[PDB]
Amino acid sequence: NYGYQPLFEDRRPRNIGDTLTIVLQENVSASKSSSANASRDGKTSFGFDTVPRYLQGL
Amino acid sequence: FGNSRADMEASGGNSFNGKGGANASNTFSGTLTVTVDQVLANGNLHVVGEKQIAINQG
Ligand SMILES: CCCCCCCCCCCCCCCC(=O)O[C@H](CCCCCCCCCCC)CC(=O)N[C@H]1[C@@H](OP(=O)(O)O)O[C@H](CO[C@@H]2O[C@H](CO)[C@@H](OP(=O)(O)O)[C@H](OC(=O)C[C@@H](CCCCCCCCCCC)OC(=O)CCCCCCCCCCCCC)[C@H]2NC(=O)C[C@@H](CCCCCCCCCCC)OC(=O)CCCCCCCCCCC)[C@@H](O)[C@@H]1OC(=O)C[C@H](O)CCCCCCCCCCC
Ligand SMILES: O=C(O)[C@H]1C[C@@H](O)[C@@H](O)[C@@H]([C@H](O)CO)O1
Repeated sequence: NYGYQPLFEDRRPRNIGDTLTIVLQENVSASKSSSANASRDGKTSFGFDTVPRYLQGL
Repeated sequence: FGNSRADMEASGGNSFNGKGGANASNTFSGTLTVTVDQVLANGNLHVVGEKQIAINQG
């Protein structure tokens, strides 16, 4: 090979045949949450158990 | 008062209790980058932005 080569550079790959080292160190994490609620409660009462003579009509 | 003509006994009660309440809370703890939509006369900026995330299954 007659190609020029720098002395002080970091010897990065530059041509087709050059080799490079890859450190994967891949780490991905995704999360998703959702919630919903709805509560309705009702309860009504009414009773005499004793009615006046004048109110017995109703 | 020879008989029970004057003998008297009576009781009466009336109790009422009413209650009411209501609550409403909301929280939001995100960060979203938006884009200006238009510049108003006073210099205020109308900003609109949207972000879509597909974690998985939705
Ligand atoms: C938002 C506000 C808007 C305004 C709303 C207006 C009022 C909106 C309307 C509210 C009133 C409900 C109407 C109920 C009757 C009715 O029409 O709808 C029925 C179906 C229900 C539909 C209702 C959906 C509304 C939908 C909701 C709408 C809400 C908006 C059909 C029906 O008719 N079913 C019917 C049938 O059943 P059956 O199907 O199986 O056959 O026959 C059987 C057997 O009949 C009985 O026989 C007895 C003997 O056996 C006999 O006694 P006897 O003496 O003879 O012995 C006895 O005679 C008697 O009472 C003898 C005598 C009693 C006097 C004692 C003193 C009481 C004073 C009491 C004083 C009341 C004080 C308010 O009378 C009366 O003078 C009644 C008083 C009149 C007051 C007038 C108000 C002046 C304003 C005074 C104002 C005061 C100012 C401070 C016979 N009674 C009857 O005939 C029935 C009827 C005869 C009518 C002739 C009298 C002149 C009416 C003249 C005009 C009336 C017009 C309305 O009386 C009533 O109650 C009428 C009540 C009217 C109150 C309106 C208030 C307006 C405020 C005005 C406000 C604007 C009944 O049991 C059955 O009726 C029953 O069960 C009813 C039960 O009892 C009573 C439960 C009440 C609980 C509250 C409701 C709770 C319901 C809640 C859930 C929905
Ligand atoms: O002096 C009267 O008027 C009384 C005395 C009581 O006995 C009273 O109860 C009544 C009675 O009903 C008569 O049968 O008579």
